[PDB]
Amino acid sequence: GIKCFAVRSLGWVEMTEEELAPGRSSVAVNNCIRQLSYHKNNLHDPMSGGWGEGKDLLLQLEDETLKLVEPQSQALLHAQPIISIRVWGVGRDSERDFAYVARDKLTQMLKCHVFRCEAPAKNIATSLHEICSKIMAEL
Ligand SMILES: [Hg+2]
Ligand SMILES: [Hg+2]
Ligand SMILES: [Hg+2]
Repeated sequence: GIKCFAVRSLGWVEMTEEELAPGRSSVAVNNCIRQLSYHKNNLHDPMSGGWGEGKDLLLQLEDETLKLVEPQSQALLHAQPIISIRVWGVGRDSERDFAYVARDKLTQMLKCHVFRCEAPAKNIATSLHEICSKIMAEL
């Protein structure tokens, strides 16, 4: 009914449409994950909705929505409809890095968000897949 994973935000990278083309998306996502894996930006971002880089978060799946939730406060920081997630993936290399791509509602920018997960990052991909499929099923 609800799926809830402890994760840390690693930030985002801006993507182009050309990068999200079939045949190109899995290289693009692996690159973003590799790029952010050992990166750090210590700048506090006033405009990051409290779910930006380096934040401990609950990544939750409920009601066809991916939710980012403040763990101490339980505040809903971010709600992403699963239906408009363009792309998602899991770190390929030497795993617990999860990524998804969606358009930012306010800026119209395509962004790849990466999270370091406490669980196998494939548990998140697999849960999202079950929900995507149920949504496709109703076609
Ligand atoms: Hg959790
Ligand atoms: Hg990417
Ligand atoms: Hg889907």
